[PDB]
Amino acid sequence: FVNQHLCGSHLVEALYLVCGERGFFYTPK
Amino acid sequence: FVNQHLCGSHLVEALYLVCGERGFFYTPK
Amino acid sequence: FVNQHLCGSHLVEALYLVCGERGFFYTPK
Amino acid sequence: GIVEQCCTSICSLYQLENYCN
Amino acid sequence: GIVEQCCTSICSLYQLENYCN
Amino acid sequence: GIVEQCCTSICSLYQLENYCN
Ligand SMILES: *C(=O)CC[C@H](NC(=O)CCCCCCCCCCCCCCC(=O)O)C(=O)O
Ligand SMILES: *C(=O)CC[C@H](NC(=O)CCCCCCCCCCCCCCC(=O)O)C(=O)O
Ligand SMILES: *C(=O)CC[C@H](NC(=O)CCCCCCCCCCCCCCC(=O)O)C(=O)O
Ligand SMILES: [Cl-]
Ligand SMILES: [Zn+2]
Repeated sequence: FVNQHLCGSHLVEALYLVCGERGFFYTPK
Repeated sequence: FVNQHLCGSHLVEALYLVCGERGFFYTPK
Repeated sequence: FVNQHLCGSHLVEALYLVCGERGFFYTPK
Repeated sequence: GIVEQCCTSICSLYQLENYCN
Repeated sequence: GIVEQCCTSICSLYQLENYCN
Repeated sequence: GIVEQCCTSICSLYQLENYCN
């Protein structure tokens, strides 16, 4: 089950863009 | 159903490369 | 079945990072 | 978490913004 | 459309080129 | 191969390193 792993890759790219100079936290529960 | 959403991300990258200086249209029906 | 195709895209990015100046081989069996 | 929220349905930019610092 | 054509089977570079300007 | 090994389960960085030159 690498679907979540690959989804997560896209999520971090999207958060980089969204969050900007605020930056973000990435915490897989 | 984020599978189409993530597929689309890869499609746009591929069209950037394919289309070159022509550019492209991305229209999810 | 584009799941393998899209997985492969991520694998090559990961191998670029892992392998560094050694580089890598990508051979879909 | 973000993986439960956003890998089981598409998260808008507004919903992704909940995970900014 | 491109999502129907190319997310249900792998599109070659030739088939992707149908979506260039 | 790498697709069989690493698209059916998550490959660690150590396991990916088997495919370096
Ligand atoms: C494990 O998978 C999680 C189990 C459980 N469930 C949760 O859903 C997490 C809830 C706490 C996270 C913070 C919630 C933020 C405020 C929720 C109000 C809804 C309004 C906005 C909707 C949205 O999130 O987009 C757990 O206890 O963690
Ligand atoms: C909604 O999902 C689409 C419904 C319906 N079906 C279609 O397939 C779209 C057909 C029109 C798009 C332009 C078709 C281009 C020429 C098709 C000839 C086939 C030769 C090349 C094959 C290829 O596309 O790779 C609709 O009416 O839109
Ligand atoms: C076609 O899909 C493959 C069929 C068949 N099966 C294989 O699994 C490939 C085996 C040969 C590849 C090299 C194997 C490396 C050493 C394996 C020892 C296991 C220790 C480490 C585990 C790991 O790989 O992470 C075939 O004959 O090719
Ligand atoms: Cl993906
Ligand atoms: Zn992907």
